[PDB]
Amino acid sequence: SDIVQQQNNLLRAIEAQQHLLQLTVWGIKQLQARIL
Amino acid sequence: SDIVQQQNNLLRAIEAQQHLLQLTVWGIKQLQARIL
Amino acid sequence: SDIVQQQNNLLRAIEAQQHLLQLTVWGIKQLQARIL
Amino acid sequence: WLEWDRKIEEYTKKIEELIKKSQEQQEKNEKELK
Amino acid sequence: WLEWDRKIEEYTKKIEELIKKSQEQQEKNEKELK
Amino acid sequence: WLEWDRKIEEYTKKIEELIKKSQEQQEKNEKELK
Repeated sequence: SDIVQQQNNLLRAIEAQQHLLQLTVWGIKQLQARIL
Repeated sequence: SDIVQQQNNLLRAIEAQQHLLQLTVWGIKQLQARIL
Repeated sequence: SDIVQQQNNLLRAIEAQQHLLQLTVWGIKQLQARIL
Repeated sequence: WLEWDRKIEEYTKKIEELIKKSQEQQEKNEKELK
Repeated sequence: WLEWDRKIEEYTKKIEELIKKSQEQQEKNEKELK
Repeated sequence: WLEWDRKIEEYTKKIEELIKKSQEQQEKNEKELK
């Protein structure tokens, strides 16, 4: 039960990382378009 | 087996995220080299 | 215990990925301030 | 950059699919310990 | 970009909390084994 | 940027090691249960 709990915690962390990744991807794309 | 299956899911998500992270590092370095 | 051990590695991977991600944020902010 | 753009799309779809898998598997696993 | 900056901060805060939660569970789980 | 480069490399190597360890653990666990 504690192990399944850890999996929930890790999945949530991964989901928040993916929101972060989408933001950094957006930002790089904005800058690339401007200078290339 | 179900917990081990979820471990595989989480690990694969982490691996896919690493590829994305590496791509963002490449993009930043390209933009940096380009301007300065 | 083997599931607990691997979950420690997954958490450590997520933590190190978050550090990487924060570094990319710094890179993007440097470039953004310059280019925009 | 052309290759970069393709890889970004590829891994973005991959992670979205894996997160969905993981969400479903998590539901199942939690219903099982209940 | 102003909105981008705020969202970066939001999700950075959220992940730091989730990581702390996970570290705490990990400590608990590793204690039970002993 | 020099120190940025150093830290990128540090964290990348650490992550790659952790992923490799985890993949080995994953394969072994699945085989055991099969």
